[PDB]
Amino acid sequence: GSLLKPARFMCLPCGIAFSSPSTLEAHQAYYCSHRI
Amino acid sequence: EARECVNCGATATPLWRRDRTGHYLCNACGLYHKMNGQN
Ligand SMILES: [Zn+2]
Ligand SMILES: [Zn+2]
Repeated sequence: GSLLKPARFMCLPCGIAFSSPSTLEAHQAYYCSHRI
Repeated sequence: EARECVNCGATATPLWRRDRTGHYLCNACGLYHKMNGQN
């Protein structure tokens, strides 16, 4: 059910798109606030 | 162009530095991860 796996590699609020989901993790831990 | 920065997105960095986790950072954001010590 649901989605589980993220098929999106581009932040909506930020507007910065990535080519590697591995780095997107660090992006969402800094750019889209220092969230954990 | 080269890679996608996770902190600024500036691809016009003189060099890229990879963090211990395996991420690609620039000379600015990458330096922060080193100097700050923490994440
Ligand atoms: Zn983001
Ligand atoms: Zn950077």
